[PDB]
Amino acid sequence: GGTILVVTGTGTGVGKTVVCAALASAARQAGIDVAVCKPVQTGTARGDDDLAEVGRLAGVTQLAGLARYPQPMAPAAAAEHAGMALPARDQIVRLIADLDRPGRLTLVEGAGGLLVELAEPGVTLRDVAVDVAAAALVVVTADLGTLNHTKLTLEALAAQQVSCAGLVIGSWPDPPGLVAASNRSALARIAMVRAALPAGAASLDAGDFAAMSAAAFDRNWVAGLVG
Amino acid sequence: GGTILVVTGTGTGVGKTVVCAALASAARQAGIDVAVCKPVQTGTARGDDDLAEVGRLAGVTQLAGLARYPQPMAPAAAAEHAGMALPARDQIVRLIADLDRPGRLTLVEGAGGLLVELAEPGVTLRDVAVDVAAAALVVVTADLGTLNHTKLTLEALAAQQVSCAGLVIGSWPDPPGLVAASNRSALARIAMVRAALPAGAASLDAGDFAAMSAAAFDRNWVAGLV
Ligand SMILES: O=C(O)C[C@@H]1CCC[C@H]1C(=O)c1ccccc1O
Ligand SMILES: O=C(O)C[C@@H]1CCC[C@H]1C(=O)c1ccccc1O
Repeated sequence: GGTILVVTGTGTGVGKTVVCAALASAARQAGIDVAVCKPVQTGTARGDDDLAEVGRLAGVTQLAGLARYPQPMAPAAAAEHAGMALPARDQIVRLIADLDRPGRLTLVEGAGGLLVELAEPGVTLRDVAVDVAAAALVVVTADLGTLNHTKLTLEALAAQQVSCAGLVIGSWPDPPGLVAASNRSALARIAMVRAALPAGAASLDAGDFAAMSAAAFDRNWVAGLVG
Repeated sequence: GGTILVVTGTGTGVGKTVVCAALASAARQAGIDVAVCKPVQTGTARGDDDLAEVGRLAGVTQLAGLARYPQPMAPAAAAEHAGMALPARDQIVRLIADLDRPGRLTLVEGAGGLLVELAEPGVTLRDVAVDVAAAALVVVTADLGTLNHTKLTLEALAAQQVSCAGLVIGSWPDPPGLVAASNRSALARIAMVRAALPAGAASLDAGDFAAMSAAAFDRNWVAGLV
């Protein structure tokens, strides 16, 4: 096996996709073999495709999906409104395990927040993390209410003994304000902040995105993610 | 003693205050004596005053708070930026306990979400709720994301044997919408949905507001609170 990180977030819209693509780029630039995995993908009828956005921004070719649903809602809802069923737990776990390899960083991108149902019955990304023995990267906002939403998320990880790989601020303004700058300070007292991605990172072209991604993370923390 | 409810939320700006006023008004129209405690208030510099809005909208007169901060931040940030510690855990717990009396419904309003810091050292609404043996009422949006934020809040409540008295949707859009409708159906599967307040209800004058509030709740449940 290798290193499996689930990428979840304090919510929806926090920047899960751009953070996967950013970690994946910085990891590749570390010479790490990177796979990215999106077990459950909704909103396809709106053009939502996180794996394609990660392939686009980060040049990851090793991409692996499973469930796709048209409506941009929670997977459970999006499935019912298409006459479709959620994946099974072991359908998700098998998909992760088949990508897992020694020396590979495999990134497992959730849908919405940590406690969203991804599989029947009530199976969360947290349960997937326990099974595949993965730690969790938590993508957060810089905005108002992020401390509560983060505290909740981290607490939920610890209740199931799922280690916290770090926090990533998935969109960071410049110049930052008084509330944002106070949040970033407090977030470092709750957990390690592995990065803060400049807003509109998803607009950068291949090179710029990589140059930013190499800049955003500590090279030592990235390099140390994989034996 | 009587009955102490903490009214919390999944986030900031989800309708905590209007749900306070709404259940106070309903319980008053049940002939219950209502007090509302808001230990810490922020955002004053721009005019925030939740106790006032509860008085305006529900006519509650027992309205109790300890500190007020200018900056519209989380309490501890406001305290650091103003240069002044939060109240102590003792003052909060004793105030709520002095407000509590038989035949009274005492609502306690947090600030932000369940786990924002309210008092020194690092004590939250959840702690306060344990110390005063209070159930918790959770105010939730109906937006994309509410189920997750709600499950997390519930799990945090159970994690400390703080009973959940139920959910209220703080703002119900018009027209509802596929996601809000979907979210309201699945909210009721994880917890009892005590009320859904129409959007815009906080601008109501006091007369309409109390009518909305009589309709918004189950009269048998409200009356059974005390
Ligand atoms: O990954 C994202 O958060 C962005 C997607 C894009 C459209 C809906 C989002 C979604 O997945 C989601 C949102 C709320 C609750 C559960 C969910 O699964
Ligand atoms: O209580 C509310 O949510 C409304 C207030 C009004 C002004 C800032 C809000 C606030 O207090 C707050 C905001 C972010 C985090 C924790 C907080 O306590």
